[PDB]
Amino acid sequence: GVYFNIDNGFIEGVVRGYRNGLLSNNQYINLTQCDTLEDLKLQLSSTDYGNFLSSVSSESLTTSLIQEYASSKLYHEFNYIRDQSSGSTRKFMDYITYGYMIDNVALMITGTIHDRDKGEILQRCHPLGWFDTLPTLSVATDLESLYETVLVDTPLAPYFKNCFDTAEELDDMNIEIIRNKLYKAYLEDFYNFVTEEIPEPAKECMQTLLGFEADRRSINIALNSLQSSDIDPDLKSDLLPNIGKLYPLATFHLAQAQDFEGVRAALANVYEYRGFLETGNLEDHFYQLEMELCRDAFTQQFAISTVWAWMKSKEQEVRNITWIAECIAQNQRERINNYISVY
Amino acid sequence: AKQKMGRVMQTAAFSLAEVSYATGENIGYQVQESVSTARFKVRARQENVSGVYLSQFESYIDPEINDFRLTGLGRGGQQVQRAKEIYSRAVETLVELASLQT
Amino acid sequence: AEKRTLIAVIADEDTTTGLLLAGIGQITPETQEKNFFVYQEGKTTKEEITDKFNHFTEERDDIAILLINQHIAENIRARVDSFTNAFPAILEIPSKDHPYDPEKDSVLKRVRKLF
Repeated sequence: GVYFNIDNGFIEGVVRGYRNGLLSNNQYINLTQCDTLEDLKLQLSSTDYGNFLSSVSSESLTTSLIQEYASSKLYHEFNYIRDQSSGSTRKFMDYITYGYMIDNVALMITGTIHDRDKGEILQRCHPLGWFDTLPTLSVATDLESLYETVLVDTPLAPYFKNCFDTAEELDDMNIEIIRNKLYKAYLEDFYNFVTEEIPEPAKECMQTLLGFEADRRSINIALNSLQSSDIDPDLKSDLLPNIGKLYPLATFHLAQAQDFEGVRAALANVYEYRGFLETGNLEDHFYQLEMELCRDAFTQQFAISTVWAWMKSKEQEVRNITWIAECIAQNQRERINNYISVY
Repeated sequence: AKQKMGRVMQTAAFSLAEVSYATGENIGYQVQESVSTARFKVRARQENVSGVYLSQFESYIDPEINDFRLTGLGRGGQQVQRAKEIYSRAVETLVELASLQT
Repeated sequence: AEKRTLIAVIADEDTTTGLLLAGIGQITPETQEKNFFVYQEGKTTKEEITDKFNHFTEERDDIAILLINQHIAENIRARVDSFTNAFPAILEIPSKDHPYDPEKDSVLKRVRKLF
């Protein structure tokens, strides 16, 4: 591949430069010792992120404020990176944004099934997943009104067309099912879009990483299977994204599995996920493998997949920042090193 | 029990924080108005301590367990269990306070 | 009295409600009112908190515990006023989002005074 410079060479270069300002392992360790909130803020100011720590007063300076500043930096950098690009890179960024927009639309669903004064949701909606019709859905009250505000003038319409008949949700949890249903539809759309419009090596990288994410969603669903009276295994197969690496040998068997014994046994059919179902923790190892995959995709250095790599790598970095800030400011030193810093 | 409501309550709060980190966002908005009666209740107090009918609340878990569980990632159940343990600590502290008043 | 469930309303931090409703919570489906009213984390005046406290601890007949965030060190006088009896609401002051269980807690203040 050589054509990539013609359309996203500048975008790739600036995204790589943004990657180079990640959390230095020594710097992160030094910040970890600086358990004091002010000391941690000073250390983070010493980090490449800049003078964000001095933007807010030390009085309100907390782990929540630190994560808010990190989210603001994420949103602004991602806004610049998508605004400076066009074409295939523009659509890729659009999709990335839709990933969080699914969750933001799910939050917008809250307040429709039960009146909830959507102003707080609008003020609290995740910025990276901003939707153009989000205020339009905010005004809509009835289920059909919100559905029209989402099936029309909102880009997520194909997902709400592949499922969500009348969007009643009288016996289907939004976050547990409806959010997972739209998430699965998004995962399928992403996978086929990568397979049909993204060149290699980014094509193969995107296929592998999307399979990883779909497998993560399937594993979470399987873990949540045993704690629900609803979500029958007939629905669980529907609940799965119907795509990914484990599909179909491990995905179908896990979906048919209902007892806890099926859960772990199913992950053993695949070599990559061996041990996650039998040791450690689901989410922590999920983030570990995701960061490793992001580094692997960033190694290619001349692919569209590098944008997704930096997205997910420094999403893991923001998760690590949350972990460290919480465990340091509020004094839980035992798992301060649970954060991943192999970037 | 007050210094437990410092330490152990911090531990349960960080259980919630780890669950949020797994979910990547504050699940508090979803948890809001999740269920009418979560899996816990306070039974009527009844006891007689040192000749006085001190009313220590013997709270017990609701039979309809996990009425608002099963949402998000796998850490939700662990956070629910940690919250139930902290709530048992809370019932103990409330019973001790009711004794310290009566 | 009868059985009931806890509530947590003190405007310092409502994240305690998020961290506790996973195991223990309270809403009134018959009354269509969430008994575990949020604290808004400082987004509401103390008048609404006082009104909710009066409704829960002086209008509700069903008796159970109640929780309060770091605002318990701010509304100590009202806490002493409503804490005259263990029922209907025996108050409590969890730490919430910051370590906020000093000697300034009203129950701890009474314990120290009688200590």
